[PDB]
Amino acid sequence: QVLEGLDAVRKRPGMYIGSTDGAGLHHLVWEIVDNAVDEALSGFGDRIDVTINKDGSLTVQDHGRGMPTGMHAMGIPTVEVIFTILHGLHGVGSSVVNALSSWLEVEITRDGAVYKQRFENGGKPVTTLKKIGTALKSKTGTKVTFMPDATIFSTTDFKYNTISERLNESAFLLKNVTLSLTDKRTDEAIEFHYEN
Ligand SMILES: CCNC(=O)c1cc2c(-n3ccc(C(F)(F)F)n3)c(-c3cncc(C(=O)O)c3)cnc2[nH]1
Repeated sequence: QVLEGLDAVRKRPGMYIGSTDGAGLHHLVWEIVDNAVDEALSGFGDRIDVTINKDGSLTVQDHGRGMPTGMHAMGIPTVEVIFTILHGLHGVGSSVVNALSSWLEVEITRDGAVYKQRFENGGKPVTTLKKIGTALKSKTGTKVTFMPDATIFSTTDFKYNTISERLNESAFLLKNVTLSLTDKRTDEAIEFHYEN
């Protein structure tokens, strides 16, 4: 298996996300949401919150275990490896989203600590995974916020109705997990939850 850096994604986006139109833009949302959904399917976290921010960025927050906060090789955080190397690694498409974003932030909460790493300009880390604060030991989760790269996509406008429909469908497949969407541009909001 040949590993590659994020440049490879930026030079052939359609190979990873299908296109660079609205469909491809929204593929970025699906990749991050799917990470949260996979974690919930494994039994960790009962709500997944999606927010379309006023600045055009998008946030997905889960309440799962939190990504591992330890080191890979050479003092490089596991989180950094997941977000900057691909074949995406270990079952997530986070690296593809990072590659196609002008910036991305990942915040992890677990073990009484809050950690954050920031990437810019197609996934170049501008910080390490830094402890930024504390939380109760019972608090766990992962939050990812990204700004899609306007130099790549023909549209960077997230569509509320498109996201709403997909999250509704995901809530129906998952069961017993609340999927929420909030649009800070318009104040629109909706939640989905299907019991079984
Ligand atoms: C908001 C979007 N959520 C994520 O992208 C997300 C990834 C993720 C995750 N990860 C997905 C891949 C990875 C890993 F490769 F970094 F381990 N973590 C794990 C996780 C997975 N496997 C083990 C543990 C653990 O605590 O032992 C944790 C837990 N929550 C997650 N949310």
